[PDB]
Amino acid sequence: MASETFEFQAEITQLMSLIINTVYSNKEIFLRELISNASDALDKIRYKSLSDPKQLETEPDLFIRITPKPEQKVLEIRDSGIGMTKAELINNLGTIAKSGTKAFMEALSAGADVSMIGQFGVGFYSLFLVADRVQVISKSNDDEQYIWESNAGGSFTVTLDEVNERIGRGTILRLFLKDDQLEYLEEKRIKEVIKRHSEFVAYPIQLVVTKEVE
Amino acid sequence: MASETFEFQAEITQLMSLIINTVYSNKEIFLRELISNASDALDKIRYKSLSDPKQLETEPDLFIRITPKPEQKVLEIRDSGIGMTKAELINNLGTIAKSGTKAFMEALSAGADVSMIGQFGVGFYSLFLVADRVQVISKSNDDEQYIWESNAGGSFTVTLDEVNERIGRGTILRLFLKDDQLEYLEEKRIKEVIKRHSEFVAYPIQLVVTKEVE
Ligand SMILES: CN1CCC/C=C\CCCC(=O)Cc2c(Cl)c(O)cc(O)c2C1=O
Ligand SMILES: CN1CCC/C=C\CCCC(=O)Cc2c(Cl)c(O)cc(O)c2C1=O
Repeated sequence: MASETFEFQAEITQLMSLIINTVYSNKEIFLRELISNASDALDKIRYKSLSDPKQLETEPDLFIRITPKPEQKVLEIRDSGIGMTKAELINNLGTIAKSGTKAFMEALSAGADVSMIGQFGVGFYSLFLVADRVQVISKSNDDEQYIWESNAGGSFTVTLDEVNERIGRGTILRLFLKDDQLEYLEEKRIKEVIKRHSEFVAYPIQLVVTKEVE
Repeated sequence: MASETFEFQAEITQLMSLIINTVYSNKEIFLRELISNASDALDKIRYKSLSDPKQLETEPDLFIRITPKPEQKVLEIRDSGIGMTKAELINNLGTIAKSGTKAFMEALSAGADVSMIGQFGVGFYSLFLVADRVQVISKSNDDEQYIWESNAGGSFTVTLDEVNERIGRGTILRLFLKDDQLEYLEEKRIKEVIKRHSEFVAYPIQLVVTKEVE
């Protein structure tokens, strides 16, 4: 119920401000970045399960699932990967200095394509190209379900999850899309972006479509 | 977190035992019954909003939404209707003697078609034709989100909801389908049942389909 507030490491806030304000054209690369991250999480739970089979029992199916929520202007990207504990959301998503953050900003100033973000290990922050707010909902086998939330400012919140659907195991990236980026709520657009940049994915990519009967 | 246990009124337990054990053929009528109930809830919030417009602001869209969850063997029927308080789930779904329950059982003994269940005002209990367990998740503007749960036995539970997605307003009927009734997880089957028995519905009926990309 009670939210804990944490400060972002200085260089991460600069990077987030850069990306949320950019007039850069090829904004669709955010999906490639989030599918790769999702695929890495799925590799980690699969690799871990080789010597610990019981790790998969909290969520036996290994998948990536994309759910547009047009009514809320939300796009969700779920995976049944390793997930993150409260301590892993705090360290990995904001407080610890990520190797590559300042160097990616340096490559960007020199002329690099924002598309290179994933080679610097900070591809997660590409979501701010299309979203002005994000909730990272995660369930690790080692902890309770938690919500990490950011709006590209200097601080983020972490809250024990008592409001969202139960994840058996994994992470949900809940993107609150910008008014000009509502095209990523469309099935044809989503399918087009997936086929173009995520051809070699070892896990099924599912698209959740809502349709009116007759 | 803590579940409260309540006893069913004697005649409701008889009716539920009757329906969960029946070898009756036309089991698909359960959907017609749940769509009518959903449509009545939607009428009640719409009628109430005529003199109280602010009632619709917790969930402005009026819809019926069917979500098969094949992995869990679950079928969900959501509406953004009036919803029920903790006291309304306890009174309306089990403790208060429903007018028509014993008379429907009397009509059934005499030879009536189970399809008549809705004319006796107890159509909700037709869900036990296809499910051996049910969770009624409901959010009224007047109360918190609660979970009513039954497996056709003599008692039901009511629990404050800290585990499911937030309903803005309305009810979710979460059916845990029987091993022989997993056909109602299929889009073609669901669409066929809706077109045959629910032609005159004033609200959009949405079907949530999950599909693997490429
Ligand atoms: C991949 N992991 C585990 C964390 C692995 C360790 C360090 C990297 C931290 C950043 C992430 O990659 C977190 C994450 C994101 Cl952003 C995602 O979009 C989907 C996921 O499923 C995860 C995740 O739960
Ligand atoms: C219609 N109401 C309000 C309760 C109205 C008063 C008395 C009747 C009680 C039984 C119901 O009909 C409850 C209900 C069911 Cl079972 C349903 O499948 C969908 C709904 O949305 C509701 C609901 O929330």
